Amino acid sequence: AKIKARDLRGKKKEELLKQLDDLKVELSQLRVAKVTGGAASKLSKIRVVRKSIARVLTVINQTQKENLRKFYKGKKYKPLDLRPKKTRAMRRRLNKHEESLKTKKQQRKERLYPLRKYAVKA
Amino acid sequence: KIRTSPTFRRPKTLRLRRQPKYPRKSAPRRNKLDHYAIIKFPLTTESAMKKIEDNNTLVFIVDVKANKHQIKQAVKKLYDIDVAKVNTLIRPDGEKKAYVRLAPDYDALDVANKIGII
Amino acid sequence: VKWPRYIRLQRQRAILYKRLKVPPAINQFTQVLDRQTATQLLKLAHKYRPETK
Amino acid sequence: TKGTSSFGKRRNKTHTLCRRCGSKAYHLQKSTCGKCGYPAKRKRKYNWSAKAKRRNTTGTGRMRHLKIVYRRFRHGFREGTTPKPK
Amino acid sequence: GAYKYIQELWRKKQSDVMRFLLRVRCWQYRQLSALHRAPRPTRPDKARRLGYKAKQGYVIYRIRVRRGGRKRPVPKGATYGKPVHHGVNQLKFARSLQSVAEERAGRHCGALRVLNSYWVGEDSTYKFFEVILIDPFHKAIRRNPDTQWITKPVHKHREMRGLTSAGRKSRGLGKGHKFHHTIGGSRRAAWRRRNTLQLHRYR
Amino acid sequence: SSHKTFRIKRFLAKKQKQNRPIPQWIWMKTGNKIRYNSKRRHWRRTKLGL
Amino acid sequence: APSRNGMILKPHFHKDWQRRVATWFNQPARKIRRRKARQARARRIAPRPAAGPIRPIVRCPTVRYHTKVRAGRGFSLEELRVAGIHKKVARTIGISVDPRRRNKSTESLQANVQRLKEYRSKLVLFPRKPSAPKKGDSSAEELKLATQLTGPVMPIRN
RNA sequence: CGCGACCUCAGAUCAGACGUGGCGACCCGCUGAAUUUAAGCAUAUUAGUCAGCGGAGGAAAAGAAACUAACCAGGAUUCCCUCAGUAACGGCGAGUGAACAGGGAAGAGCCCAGCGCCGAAUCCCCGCCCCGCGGCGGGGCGCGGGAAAUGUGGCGUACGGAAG
Ligand SMILES: [Mg+2]
Ligand SMILES: [Mg+2]
Ligand SMILES: [Mg+2]
Ligand SMILES: [Mg+2]
Ligand SMILES: [Mg+2]
Ligand SMILES: [Mg+2]
Ligand SMILES: [Mg+2]
Ligand SMILES: [Mg+2]
Ligand SMILES: [Mg+2]
Ligand SMILES: [Mg+2]
Ligand SMILES: [Mg+2]
Ligand SMILES: [Mg+2]
Ligand SMILES: [Mg+2]
Ligand SMILES: [Mg+2]
Ligand SMILES: [Mg+2]
Ligand SMILES: [Mg+2]
Ligand SMILES: [Mg+2]
Ligand SMILES: [Mg+2]
Ligand SMILES: [Mg+2]
Ligand SMILES: [Mg+2]
Ligand SMILES: [Mg+2]
Ligand SMILES: [Mg+2]
Ligand SMILES: [Mg+2]
Ligand SMILES: [Mg+2]
Ligand SMILES: [Mg+2]
Ligand SMILES: [Zn+2]
Repeated sequence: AKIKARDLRGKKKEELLKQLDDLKVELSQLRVAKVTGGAASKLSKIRVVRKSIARVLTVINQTQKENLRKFYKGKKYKPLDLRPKKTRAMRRRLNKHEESLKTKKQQRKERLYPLRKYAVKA
Repeated sequence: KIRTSPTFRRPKTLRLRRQPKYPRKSAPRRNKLDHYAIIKFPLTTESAMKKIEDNNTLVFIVDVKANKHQIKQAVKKLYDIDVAKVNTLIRPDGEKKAYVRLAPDYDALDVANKIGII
Repeated sequence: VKWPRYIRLQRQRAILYKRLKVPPAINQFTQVLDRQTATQLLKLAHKYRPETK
Repeated sequence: TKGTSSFGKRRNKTHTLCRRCGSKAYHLQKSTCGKCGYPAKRKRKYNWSAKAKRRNTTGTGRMRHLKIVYRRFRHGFREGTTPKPK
Repeated sequence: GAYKYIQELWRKKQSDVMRFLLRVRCWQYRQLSALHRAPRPTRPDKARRLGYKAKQGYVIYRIRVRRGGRKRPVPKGATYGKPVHHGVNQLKFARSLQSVAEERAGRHCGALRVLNSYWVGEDSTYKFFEVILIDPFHKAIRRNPDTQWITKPVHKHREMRGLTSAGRKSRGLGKGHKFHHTIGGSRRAAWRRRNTLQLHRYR
Repeated sequence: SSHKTFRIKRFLAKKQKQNRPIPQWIWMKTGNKIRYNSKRRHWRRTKLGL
Repeated sequence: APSRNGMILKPHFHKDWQRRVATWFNQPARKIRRRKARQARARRIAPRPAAGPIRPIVRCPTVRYHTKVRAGRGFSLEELRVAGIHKKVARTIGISVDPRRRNKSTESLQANVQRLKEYRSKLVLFPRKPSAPKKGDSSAEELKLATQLTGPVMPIRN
């Protein structure tokens, strides 16, 4: 019936591939019914099974790539799919540590001579 | 030592194998051209039905990245029937029509009544 | 043999240092300390080497 | 025979489709495109034709990546979060 | 320290010690190719006072610009125009050969950024410049605060906007009454403030 | 030219599929301003480029 | 083709000037931009003077103008070392410094010295952490009545 | 002959990174005409403009005097009013044409090399453990590998500075 993507996430891998194989079989039979000339019910139904294929493949690819990134969570060189894909200059930007670290000259200047909190009487 | 030939050649050095510290892309690409997406549907034209009736072939259309080998592997996995030969052409619409001549112990009229085209 | 260009230039640079009139300020470095005094100085100098990390 | 009877011999073509601009301007003998200059790394573009600039700039095609980068900029390139579920 | 001694040595150039040195260096550099990596500076004091701190990430190239003026790249004679603009032979180019040197070295290395550049030798037909490059994605550069300024995107390709010493000396700027025709950002910014009408709202 | 190449034959396949007329269920729509396929192409009149 | 009588004139329009004409239609938008920025700056430095630091008594250079006294760039080092304010502490508590100024006179130096000592008698400097004052901080009563002053701090009139 | 240090110089589908190309209204570098004006035209004018080429950023460039002045002296850059259609250039013809000073917008200053003195006191990279990890960073451990004395880091820069 109405397959949906909250009923697919705890589902294990091989029965998801079995569900995918059955939906592929059903799409192929409906295409043969289309070219033979079948019912308007079946010609309706091929959109339902294409989107069924679609959300099963969505659930498979999501649960694959989530496991990939919590496999590569703690590691230092993680693949390029799993790295942050923001814009090119924003990846080539200096990071939050190297823009923060100051030399000993200006940090002793910031120690000795800080900005004060003054107010001038009229 | 001694040199015999008067040409200096490049000394053949050592080249290590790729030992990559992390894979480039994480998941391998899923096979988008597989046994269901390789054949789309069979034809039901009068020429196609006369050919499956007489010459014991089937007339499919496939997508154009197929091989004759991929088409016969696909039909052998999808309908469990052995395939003698495959003749492909590209129609003027642009799909790749394929002609799947079966092994002579199978009969394509029975296969067509099995898979719906009649 | 037809040597590579870097081997040709690094030999004939030494040939040019033999050909040209080297000024004495550069000539003074090839008038060098001989071996039976140099090994004396180095076995003395090996005692006062700076520390390994 | 400067005109009508010399227009009959026109049967072997000079240009064909390029692979970067898609227009039929890829010369065969020079093997360089006329509108984009195919073996050159840089797009053939001149300022003496603002109309030939306006025919294909950033606003023309699909902008498959760049309309997406606009709608990602309007929230500031969030990643890794999903909205909290129901 | 030694660098005062060797900078006085490099200031004495007609002394025959230095004449022998830069003649043999100029021979070697003429033999070697047009654009090759020098492994360490020939002139370490001038490298250090231009910015080369000898750590990991600074490289030095030794490039050969071909010496001369600039004849006008026009077919055979024939500058089609008025007789002020006929002459092609005795024209001179606006940027120094040091700037052309650092320009084509920073072009050949797109990943690296030109810090400064200095002189090593000359003959009649070439001049030789050693140009200092910084690898801006190396972390000995990036974690050093007083030189992580080179790792910003505004300092992309300094040699071609003309922001180094050699490019800076050809834009005609600096304080003074000698440089009235560049006040504003540059020469063209001077021209552009001067040749616009400021049509106000109330006139 | 019965010695076509693949790119040329594919290009002709696309234009042959585009040359079919309008489907007649459209001009009963609501926001419709279409009366016939204006972009059609007869093989004597327009020679397609190429 | 000049007519009978009238000034012969040289209008500088022989260039192509219509591609470059700066028109001032964003004059009031630019003024409201600047004053909204000025209000934001003046409320983000909250008790400090909105006009910035204090700037010294300075006589104008040339023969046309030397009888008028205007506000200068910064206090020079010599009147700073006479007033006892440290070089690097002056601009951190609000006294503008340029080292490039000389002092060829004496009475202008002493006018700037008296002006600095007047400023140090007038300012109210808050303790850095409010829970623990130090010896160089003002009293908590005048801390309560500290506020900004608008316009240039101690306006300079001849 | 061999073995070993270094110096130059190659080779890698070596480990990790990086540049390429696009848009180009505003910005920066170079190149750069001629119609036009001079009632002709050649210098000039158009014009350091159109075209061309390279390169960026959210602004760019500039910038903390080898300055302006000649006064009772001002004091980084940039932008506006004004200086001024003035001084000045120009077949002194047509035409071109700044700057200082003053009033405003804004306001912020700094850092190396050298001179030196500190037992290279400095930096990069691998491995293991703990923490955080969609800006790969903090701490410890390494008889772990390199860089660097052909000079890294600390103090220190013309407003002087260091040591006692
Ligand atoms: Mg320092
Ligand atoms: Mg031809
Ligand atoms: Mg281009
Ligand atoms: Mg002329
Ligand atoms: Mg700058
Ligand atoms: Mg000069
Ligand atoms: Mg015809
Ligand atoms: Mg009249
Ligand atoms: Mg590799
Ligand atoms: Mg680019
Ligand atoms: Mg004329
Ligand atoms: Mg006329
Ligand atoms: Mg004429
Ligand atoms: Mg001109
Ligand atoms: Mg002019
Ligand atoms: Mg242009
Ligand atoms: Mg950008
Ligand atoms: Mg800037
Ligand atoms: Mg200075
Ligand atoms: Mg000024
Ligand atoms: Mg007037
Ligand atoms: Mg005359
Ligand atoms: Mg002024
Ligand atoms: Mg104000
Ligand atoms: Mg030092
Ligand atoms: Zn093309």
